Amino acid sequence: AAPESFDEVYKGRRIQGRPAGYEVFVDGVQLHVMRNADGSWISVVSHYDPVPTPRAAARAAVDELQGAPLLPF
Amino acid sequence: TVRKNQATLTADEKRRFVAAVLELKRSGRYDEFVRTHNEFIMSDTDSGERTGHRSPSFLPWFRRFLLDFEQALQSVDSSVTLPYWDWSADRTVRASLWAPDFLGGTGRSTDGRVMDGPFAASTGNWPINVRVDSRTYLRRSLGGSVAELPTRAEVESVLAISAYDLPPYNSASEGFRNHLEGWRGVNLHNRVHVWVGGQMATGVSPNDPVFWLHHAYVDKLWAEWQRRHPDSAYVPTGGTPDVVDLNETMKPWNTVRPADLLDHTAYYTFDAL
Ligand SMILES: [Cu+2]
Ligand SMILES: [Cu+2]
Ligand SMILES: [Cu+2]
Repeated sequence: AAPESFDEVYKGRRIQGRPAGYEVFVDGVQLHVMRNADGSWISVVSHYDPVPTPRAAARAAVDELQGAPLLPF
Repeated sequence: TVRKNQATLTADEKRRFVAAVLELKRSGRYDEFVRTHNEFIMSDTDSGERTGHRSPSFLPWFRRFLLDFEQALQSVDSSVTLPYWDWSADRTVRASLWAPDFLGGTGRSTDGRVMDGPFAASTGNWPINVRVDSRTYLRRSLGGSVAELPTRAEVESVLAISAYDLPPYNSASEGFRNHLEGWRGVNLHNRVHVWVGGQMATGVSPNDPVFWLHHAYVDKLWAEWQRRHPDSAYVPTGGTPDVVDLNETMKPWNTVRPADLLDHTAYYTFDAL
């Protein structure tokens, strides 16, 4: 049962998520994200820090990046 | 081969360790360790095949991965062994670990850049190549994203857990392995990654040499657990889908089983256990 899609500008960057099992993008670059058994999420740039939702993981990625471009995977 | 607490290293031991790591970097061998870890990390999932993380084989997998790394170090300087970081004792940014003669300190607050030590970008000796965040310099924010490293008492409670691991053998498990890994409970291994910050909080965490000292201590804790619970053993023991059973071989080596890694003393000892 996948989360809803989202689209916003967060700290000046466009973050998008959508069911695929779910995809997240940071300014059009896809960010690997993963769901844990308990429903929490992580991303490759915050892989040991579960957050409740894919939007939270995208926001955590923008926080991590401090403005830098994301590289594709 | 004796793995020593980093805090007890002599100046010469620190110098040779650093130099060996820097040669693995220069020669291109280091980054392939980074890449291997990132692949497992992106591939291991709670609902499917899982080998290197979030599963019972987290501990034998890292033991073999560290052995691989240690043998590469020794191929450069045969006197070098992997030290371990007891983060339950050396838990401030003033620990000698983070001195400029060893790993260097925390990143500056503007961009997280580490500015001192042998792995600072400014040395020209530590390019971050394997990455997702496009920046190419070592970054850290010690104690930035989480206020404290685990305490001795918290480690002790985890070490007290008698069952090695438990169905469903993933991040949702009760049991020692998952508590040590950190996905449930007061959180040991995962929280240390978050505390260091920078690349250590990401899938390309071996970019930071502290990665190996962290996992060497995680590995020591498994050894201590085994001595506390001699009647307890790796599980599962056969036929489990998606999970590496005791006598099943593990990727990426394919030629070694958890069973071959239970007894660390076949490869090394600790200064103290
Ligand atoms: Cu990891
Ligand atoms: Cu994937
Ligand atoms: Cu780790």
